Amino acid sequence: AEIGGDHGYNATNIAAGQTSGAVTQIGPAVMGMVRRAIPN
Amino acid sequence: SLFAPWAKMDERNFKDQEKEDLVSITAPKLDDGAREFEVSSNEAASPYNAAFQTIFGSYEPGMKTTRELIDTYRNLMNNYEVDNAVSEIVSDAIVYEDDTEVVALNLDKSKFSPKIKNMMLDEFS
Repeated sequence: AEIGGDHGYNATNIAAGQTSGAVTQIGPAVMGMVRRAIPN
Repeated sequence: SLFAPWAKMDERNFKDQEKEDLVSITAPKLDDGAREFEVSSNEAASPYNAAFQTIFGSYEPGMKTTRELIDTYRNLMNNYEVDNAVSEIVSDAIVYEDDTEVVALNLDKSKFSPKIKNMMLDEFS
């Protein structure tokens, strides 16, 4: 009755792909990035 | 947006290249041409940082290369026995005579139809 368990909403752990279940992840699927823009 | 109607085709052309399989090329597709500007795609993560450095990096020389050369070329041409070279070349290159031909389109290869040839010739004129 293996589960993937879950994360604690603790970014520290999430960032490492760490869950409470049978498996862990590689990391949290990076979604790209946002840089602040330059003014006119 | 003054040339937006032109841009419509240019955007298409660019996209046709994006949709093309001319990939896995280490070499630039640059034979003889324009100043090279390089950015990532990456959902436009930083084209603007590169653009500003490129713009001001270009501002530094201030196109002095082109600027000095054109001014130089003119200053050269402005001299005696220099214009003669230029003018003779131009004269030999572009020839006019009494009621004669000038550069002209010559459709001597297979064409879709004579009608198109006529259309092209009218456009050339």
